[PDB]
Amino acid sequence: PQVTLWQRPLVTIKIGGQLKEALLDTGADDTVLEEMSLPGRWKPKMIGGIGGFIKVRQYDQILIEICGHKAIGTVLVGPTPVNIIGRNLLTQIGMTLNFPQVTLWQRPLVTIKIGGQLKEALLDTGADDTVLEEMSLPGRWKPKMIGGIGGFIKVRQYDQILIEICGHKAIGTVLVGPTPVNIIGRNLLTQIGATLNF
Amino acid sequence: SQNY
Repeated sequence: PQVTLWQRPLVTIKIGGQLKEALLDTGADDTVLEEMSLPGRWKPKMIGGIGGFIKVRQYDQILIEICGHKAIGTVLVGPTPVNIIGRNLLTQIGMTLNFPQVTLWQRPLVTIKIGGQLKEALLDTGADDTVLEEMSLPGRWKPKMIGGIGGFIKVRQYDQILIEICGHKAIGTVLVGPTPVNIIGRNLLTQIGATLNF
Repeated sequence: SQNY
């Protein structure tokens, strides 16, 4: 199945005998699920993201069914605002990003040009918006807060910003702030015709 | 908000 990114790429997953909805997240190295009941032992762990860090319980060798496709791997359970399926599992179900096909064994990084500057960014299907690390940008902006795994961060919102992503031009909103990594969200991914295929 |  092929999926466009005009909407959040949600899928049905079965794990620990329970059915849930989760977000296919190319920007996530791992899989993190909201609090739930899982059998066996786990290991304390801290993961980072926008907003900061959160403590999670690490379950290894867990069987998970993502839209019918079976996979076994590590699942983190903690105070995440959204269930997300990270690359550790996306690779198991043959997930690829197309916009130029890209597998997910490595972070899907791209070169972008914005504000006359060159940078590297992460193609993030789990992000609604595009968020870049502090940088010099022309024009006016408006205060705005966005949430993430570790909480929220204050960012500067710039509209109608021209950005080139691996040669492809797009114009849209770009948020600049305390993000741990530059991420290209769905607002821009749709413009470069990005699709998820598995 | 949000972005993951």
